[PDB]
Amino acid sequence: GPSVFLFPPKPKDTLMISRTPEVTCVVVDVSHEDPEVKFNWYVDGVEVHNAKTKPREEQYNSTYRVVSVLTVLHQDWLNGKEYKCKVSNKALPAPIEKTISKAKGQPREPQVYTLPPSREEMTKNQVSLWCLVKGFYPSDIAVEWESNGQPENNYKTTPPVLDSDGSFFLYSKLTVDKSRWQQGNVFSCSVMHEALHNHYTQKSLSLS
Amino acid sequence: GPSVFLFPPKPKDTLMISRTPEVTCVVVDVSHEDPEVKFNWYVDGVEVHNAKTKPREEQYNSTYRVVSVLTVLHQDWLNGKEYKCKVSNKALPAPIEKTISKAKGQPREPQVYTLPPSREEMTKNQVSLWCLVKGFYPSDIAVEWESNGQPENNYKTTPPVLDSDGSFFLYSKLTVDKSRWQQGNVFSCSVMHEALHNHYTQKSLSLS
Repeated sequence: GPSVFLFPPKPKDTLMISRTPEVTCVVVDVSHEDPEVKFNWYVDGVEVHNAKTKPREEQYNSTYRVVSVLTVLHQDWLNGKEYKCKVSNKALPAPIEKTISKAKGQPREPQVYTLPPSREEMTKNQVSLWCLVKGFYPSDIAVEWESNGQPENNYKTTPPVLDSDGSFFLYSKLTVDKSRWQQGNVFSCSVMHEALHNHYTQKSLSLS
Repeated sequence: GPSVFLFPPKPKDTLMISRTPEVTCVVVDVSHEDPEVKFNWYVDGVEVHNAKTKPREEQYNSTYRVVSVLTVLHQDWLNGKEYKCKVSNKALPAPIEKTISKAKGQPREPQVYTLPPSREEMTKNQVSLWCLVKGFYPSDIAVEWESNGQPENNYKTTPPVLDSDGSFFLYSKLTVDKSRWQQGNVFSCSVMHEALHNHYTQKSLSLS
């Protein structure tokens, strides 16, 4: 039988007024026999009617897949409002309910560190730079790499890991052609989190 | 005063016999006044002596930064052995202790779904493809995108999110030049997790 995902907003979206944060409700494995899906949205238990539902898609193997998107106001997210997606379909024993909201607790500031490539890594076509972040709460965080205003896209950031003091940590690893590192280029790790001043910080790294 | 990170092994490293999983202990903000750092490693409380410690680095602002790496045997990780990093330095009121091990519980299999680009996204220079994974436990998972045997590196995978049944979910979003999608190229989402048969699955996506 059919399956639901309910995804929280992107961290960068809630941190900037210029952006539009949203909650995304996804339904997979709806059968051809009865493709009709019904979405009911609730904010703190009160039904809202401003959600946008995309037209159903007959994706891959016989089944349909349906998306419903709900815009969240920045102030609502911060005030810890709950978003409940209810999905109903004829093949279901009961409607499926999903809920997301902002994590409760005292926000805590990330500490950011950048590490250069190792010695036993200097003799490869490619090298890596490291961005280490810790002490942060909640785990909602955006971490990006960039050089000369161009975003670098060959990086992998680990999931936030729960530390012993209740805060989180992670590393983001950037991979770049050794040539560029050697040439004296500056590379920057941008971090966005609610507990930073201006929701923004940046740490930069170059050779010497 | 000085700060410690203790990172668990990479998910892909523990899932494949051909790889070497390791635990990484990192120390930052050690002062110039007393740069000497001491690492003590323990596996289930018994001290081990096979850790490799790299030479200290005078990175950026006055302070040193030191890394110690411990290899873990695949069978040890699975049997839930605990790895404790103890760091001692003269500027410390007491040694700092960190511990990691494998999450306890019944392993559960990921379900993988791929979604094509939207209609209101067909008229851009670039498009996105989506890889959705859920029902998985533990949260240790590797998710990769690839086309024609070449790894695609312009993707972002969300942190695993805790679902209502105790399992996890996430999406991995691939961004590709529209040209390539239009041309009928096949794109594949590879997923690696202990609960999959052969620790491996793959879902592929192309236009039509």
